[PDB]
Amino acid sequence: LGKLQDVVNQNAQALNTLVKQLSSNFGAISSVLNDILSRLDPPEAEVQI
Amino acid sequence: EVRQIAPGQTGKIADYNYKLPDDFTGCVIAWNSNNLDSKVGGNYNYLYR
Repeated sequence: LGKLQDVVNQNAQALNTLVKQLSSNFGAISSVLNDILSRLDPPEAEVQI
Repeated sequence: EVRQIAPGQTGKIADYNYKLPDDFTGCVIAWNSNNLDSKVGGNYNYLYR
């Protein structure tokens, strides 16, 4: 069943990396937008967001 | 107390005593007020902080 287990695998692991992206903070201070807006005052947080 | 008066730039004046929007704006200009040497002016003469 590789030829289909693979299909579901590609699907899943795709979704997986999709969510996992939100770990990536892209040189912010945080990976939760809530955290970083609560980190700064409005202005610089704007371009940061 | 005029250095901090700028779009998005903070300062209690800008916090509570004087408005400052951080979007489109014309600009902040200033020059000294040598014309003011009355140290008391027989009055209170200003409201700030």
